[PDB]
Amino acid sequence: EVQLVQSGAEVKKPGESLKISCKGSGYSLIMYWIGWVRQMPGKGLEWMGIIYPGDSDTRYSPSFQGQVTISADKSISTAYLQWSSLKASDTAMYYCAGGSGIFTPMDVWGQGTAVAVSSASTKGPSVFPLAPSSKSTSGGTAALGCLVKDYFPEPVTVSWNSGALTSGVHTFPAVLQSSGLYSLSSVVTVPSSSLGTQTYICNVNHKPSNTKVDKKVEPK
Amino acid sequence: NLCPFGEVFNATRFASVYAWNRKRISNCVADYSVLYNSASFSTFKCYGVSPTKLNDLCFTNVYADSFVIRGDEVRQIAPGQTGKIADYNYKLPDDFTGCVIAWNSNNLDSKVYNYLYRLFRKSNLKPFERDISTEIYQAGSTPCNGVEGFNCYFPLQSYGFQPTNGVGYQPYRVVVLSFELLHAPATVCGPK
Amino acid sequence: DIVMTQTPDSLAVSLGERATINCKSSQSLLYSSIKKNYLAWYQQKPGQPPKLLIYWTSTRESGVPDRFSGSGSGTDFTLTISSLQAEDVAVYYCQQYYSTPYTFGQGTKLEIKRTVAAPSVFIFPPSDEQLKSGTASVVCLLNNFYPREAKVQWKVDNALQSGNSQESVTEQDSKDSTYSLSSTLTLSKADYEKHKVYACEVTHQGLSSPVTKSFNR
Amino acid sequence: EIVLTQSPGTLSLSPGERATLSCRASQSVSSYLAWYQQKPGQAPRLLIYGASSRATGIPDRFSGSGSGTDFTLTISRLEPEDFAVYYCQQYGSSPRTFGQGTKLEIKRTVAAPSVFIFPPSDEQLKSGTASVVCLLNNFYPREAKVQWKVDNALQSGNSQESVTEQDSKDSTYSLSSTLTLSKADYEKHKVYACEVTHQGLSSPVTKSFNR
Amino acid sequence: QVQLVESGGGLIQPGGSLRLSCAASGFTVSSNYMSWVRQAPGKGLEWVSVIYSGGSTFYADSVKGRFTISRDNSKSTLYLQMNSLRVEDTAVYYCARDFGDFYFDYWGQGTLVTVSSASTKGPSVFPLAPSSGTAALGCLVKDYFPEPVTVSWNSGALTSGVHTFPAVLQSSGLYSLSSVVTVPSSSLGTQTYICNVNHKPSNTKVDKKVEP
Ligand SMILES: *[C@@H]1O[C@H](CO)[C@@H](O[C@@H]2O[C@H](CO)[C@@H](O[C@@H]3O[C@H](CO)[C@@H](O)[C@H](O)[C@@H]3O)[C@H](O)[C@H]2NC(C)=O)[C@H](O)[C@H]1NC(C)=O
Repeated sequence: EVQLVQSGAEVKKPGESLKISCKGSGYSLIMYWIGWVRQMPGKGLEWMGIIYPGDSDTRYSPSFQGQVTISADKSISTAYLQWSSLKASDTAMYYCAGGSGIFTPMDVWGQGTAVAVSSASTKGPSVFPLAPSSKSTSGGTAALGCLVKDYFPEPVTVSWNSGALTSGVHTFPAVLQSSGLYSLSSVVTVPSSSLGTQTYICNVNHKPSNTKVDKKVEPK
Repeated sequence: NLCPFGEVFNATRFASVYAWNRKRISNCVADYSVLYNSASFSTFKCYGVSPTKLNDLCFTNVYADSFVIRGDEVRQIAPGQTGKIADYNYKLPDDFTGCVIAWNSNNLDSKVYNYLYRLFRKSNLKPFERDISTEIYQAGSTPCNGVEGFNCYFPLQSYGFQPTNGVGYQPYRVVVLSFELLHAPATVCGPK
Repeated sequence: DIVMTQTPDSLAVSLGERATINCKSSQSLLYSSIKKNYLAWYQQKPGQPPKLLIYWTSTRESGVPDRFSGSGSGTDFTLTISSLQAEDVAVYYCQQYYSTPYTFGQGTKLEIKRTVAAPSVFIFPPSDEQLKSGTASVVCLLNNFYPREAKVQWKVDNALQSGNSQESVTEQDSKDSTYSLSSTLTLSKADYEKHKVYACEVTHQGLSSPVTKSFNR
Repeated sequence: EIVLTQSPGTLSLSPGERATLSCRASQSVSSYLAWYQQKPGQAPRLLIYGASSRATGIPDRFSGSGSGTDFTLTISRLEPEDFAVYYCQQYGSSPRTFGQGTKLEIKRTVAAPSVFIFPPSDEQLKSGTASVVCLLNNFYPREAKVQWKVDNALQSGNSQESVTEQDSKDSTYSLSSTLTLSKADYEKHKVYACEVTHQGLSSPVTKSFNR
Repeated sequence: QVQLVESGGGLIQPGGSLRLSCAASGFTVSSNYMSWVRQAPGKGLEWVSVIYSGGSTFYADSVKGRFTISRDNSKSTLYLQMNSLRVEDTAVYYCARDFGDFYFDYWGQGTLVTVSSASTKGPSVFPLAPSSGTAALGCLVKDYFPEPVTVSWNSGALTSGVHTFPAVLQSSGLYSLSSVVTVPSSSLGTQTYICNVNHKPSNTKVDKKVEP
C-alpha cells in the first residue's frame, strides 16, 4: 500500500515563489497518479490538477491553468506544486492525493501542507489572564482562561498545568485580526472550591517566534 | 483455476506490433497482486480502472494484447494518440478502459532484427484492429503487380533493436489489459 | 465541467439513527464499457485529510464499516449511514471522476443531534496588564450549548457595538456533543475608559429569554 | 533535441581526389542517417539513405559509411560538378534534424584578377547618390583584399563586397566592391582609386579615375 | 518522372498570413508522406511539418500553433498555411516528398518567404560604361525590395562572360546588385549591349543600354 508524505508548513510574503513536494513510498507506486487538492480555510475541496510520474502526463483544472505548475521526478517518487508569484489569496491547505489510475478515485492522501501568504512579520504572542469572578462562576463551576493575542504566524499551543489539566479545556480556533495578526483564547471549567487551593497556569508556546509564556490566572 | 496471465507477460517471444497477439481471458480467477506489486515495469498507465483494487471485481471478459515497440513509441499506446504505431499498427479507443504495461527488454529482444511494424497505409486503423497484410503498397497510379520498385513499397519495416542503441531505441515488451463489465454474467473474478 | 450539488449543507441526526446525504450531478456519470457510475464519497475529520469511503457508488473501501452504504443511479446518488456514531462526525464530500477536471461537492457538515442545552455565559473584564499596553479586550464565553446557532450582541452603556468584535467556535465536543463560543470585544484604552457598563447579550434556542452578563469598570 | 555536427566546415580539393566528410551526433541514431547534395541556386538532392545505401541515379563514386554516432561520406574521383554543400540528416528520434553543412570547393591553378573601375553614372548623379564600382574578375583563389583610397586617403565604412560562385567553365571567382557616397560628398574629391591585393599579383594593382 | 513545383512565397507583413502550394506529379500525394523544409538565408535546413499518408499531421516547435499543413487530392497539391508570421520565419521553403517519415527522396525548387515591415520598391538601373584588348561593362541594379532580381543581356543572347553578383543588403534596408560582362575591346560601338532587368515583386521591367 502507498503512503504519501508532504513537505512542512510554509510562510511566505506576497510575490515570492514557493515549491511544495509530495513523496510517496511502498509498492504499486508506478500505478498512482498524483493530484493536488486545494482547501481554503473553512471551505471545500478544490481539484487543481494531476500528473502521472512515469511520463509527466500533466493535466490541469481550467480554474488553475497557468496559475500553478505541476511537475514530478519519478527517480525519487516525488511530485511538486509550484507558484511563480504567490498572492495573499493562495493562503490555504494543500493536499496531494493518489489513485492507481486516471478517472479513478483517490484512495491515498497526504497529511497536508499549510501555506500562509501574508505581508506580516514574525511576532510573538501577548498573553493576558482571564481572571475568575462571580461573573464567571455558576453551578459550583468557575470559568477562567488566557487571552493569546497579536501573534504571527500560526500555530500556538496552549496547555493547562503543563498538560495535566485537560478536562473542560476549550481552546478556540485562531481568528485573523484586521492587523494581519492572530488572536486566540483558551478557557477551562474548574470547581469553584479549588480557586484557592489550586493554582492554574496556561502554557503558551509560539515556536515560529521561539516565545514561551507561562501565565498564571488568579481570581482578582 | 487461475487466469493465464503468466503465459502473456512471461512469454518467451512476443509478436510484432503489426501482428499483435490478443489473449482472451474468461472463466477464471486472477491474482492481479503479482502484476501491481512488481518492480520490473517501467510504465503502468491505467484509464478508467484501478489496478490496486482489481482483486475485488468481476468482469465479463478481459483482453491481453502483446507486442514489442520502441521506447519512443510507448507514448503512442494511449487513447487519442497519433503516430505510425497508433495509426498503422495498434490503436486504442478514446473511451479505453484498461491498463497499459510496458518494460525494457533490451536483454531479451536485442541481438548483436525480426520484430516488424507497418510503415505505409492508406487510412488509419480503427480501434482494436489487426492488419497483417503484406501486399505491396502502391504509392503511385501504376499497379505494382506484387513486386517492389518505384512507387511500390513493402508495407512493413524492421526494427533495429541493437544492444548499443539509446534507451528510446531499445525494445519494450508491451501488454495491454482491456476490461469490460457490461450487463452479463461476470465470470472473470478476483481472489475474493 | 460537471457540477456536483449536495443536499443538505448541514445535517444533525442522533446516535444510532440514520443519516442521509444526497448528491446530484449535472451529467450522467455512467461509463458505457464498465457500467458503474464514476462517483466517490469522502470523509474529512476536523484537522484530518479526506478519507475515501465509497467508490463506484456502492463499493466500499477496505476497512470501511458496514454502517456506510451508497446508492443511486444516473444523476442522483445517496450516501447512507445506518447507525451514526460519535466518530462519524465529519464533513462528507461527493466527487466525480468520470472526466477531467475532477469536481467535488460543496460538502455536508454532519453533527450529533442531542438534547437542547442552554449555554453557560461568562464575561471577563480586561486584565490590568493588558490595559498598560493601551488596549482593552472584553471576552464573553458561551459554554456547552447545542445547537450551534446562537447570537451574541455587545452593548456598552446600552449602546450597540459594531465592527469591534470577533467570534470563534470550537468543534463539536467528542463526548457531550456540545459547542462553545467566545466573542471578544476589542477597544482602545481611551475609548474603554469613557464608559461604565459593558454588557454581553446572548440569544439561544435553549434560553427562554435573552441572558445578559455585564460588569461595571 | 539532437544536434548533428559536421566536420569540416569547408574543404577544398582538386579534381580526381577523394572527399572525406564527417558527421557526428549528440546521441546514438543507429545508421538512421541520410546525405544530401545541394548545388548553388538549387534544392538539395538525395544521395545516400540508411548511411550506406545509394539513391537512384547516384553514381558509384559516392559511398556512405559509419554507424551509431560517427558517420562518413566518401566521394572519390571528383568531377567538375561534384562540388557543393553536403548535409547529414538523422531520422531516428523526432524531431528530425540536419547539419550545418560542409562547403566543397574545386581547387585549381592561381589566376591573377582583372581589375576594372566604373565611375558613377551621370543618370545616377541626378538622384543625389554616387556609386563607385570596382570589379575583380576571374581570379583564384577566393581570398582577396580590396581597399578604397580617395585622394590617397584610405576609405572605410562605406563599401560593400559581393562574391559570385565558381564559374563552371574556368573554375574562377569574381568580386565586386561598391563605394556609396552622397552627391555632395562625391564632388568634394578628385581621385578615386581601387587597390587590389591578391596572390596572383606580385604587387598590388591600383585602378583609378579622375572625376 | 517526379515533379514538385512551388508557389505563393513573397513579401508579407509580420503577423500576416501566407499560403504556400506544391503541385506534385509522378506519385499520389494522399498515399505518401509529405514534408515542408525551410532554409534561412545563409543557414542550414530545418524541418517544419509533415503529413502522413493516413492524414496525421506533425509540426516543429518553432511553428506549432501557427503553421498548418494540408493536402488537396483533387488538385494533387500540398499546402502550408503560415499564420502569425514572424521576421525569423524568413526562409526559403522547400517541398519534399518524405519516405516513411525518414528522409526526403524528392525536393521541389523552393519558394522564398520574406517577412518584413518594409515595403515593395522597384529597382533603379544605371550603366557601367567601359573604360578606355578586353573591355568590361555592366549594369547596376540598386534600391529594390524584396528579392529576387533577374538580369539578362541582349534578351538572353549574351551568356559568355556573364557574372551577376549576389544581392547585398544595404544599411537602408534595400538590396543592391551589379551584373557585368566582359567583351572584346573592338566591339564597343558596333555591337549594342542592353541589360534586361526584371523585378517580379514590383512588376518592373527595365532594358538599359550601355555605351562608352
Ligand atoms: C511472471 O514471472 C515473474 C518473474 O519474472 C513472476 O513474478 C514473481 O511472482 C511470485 C509469485 O508467484 C513472487 O513471489 C512473491 O513475491 C512477493 C513480492 O515480492 C513477495 O512478498 C513474496 O514473498 C514472494 O516472493 C515473486 O517475487 C515475483 N518475482 C518478480 C521478479 O516479480 C510472476 O509470477 C510471473 N507471472 C506473472 C503473471 O507475472
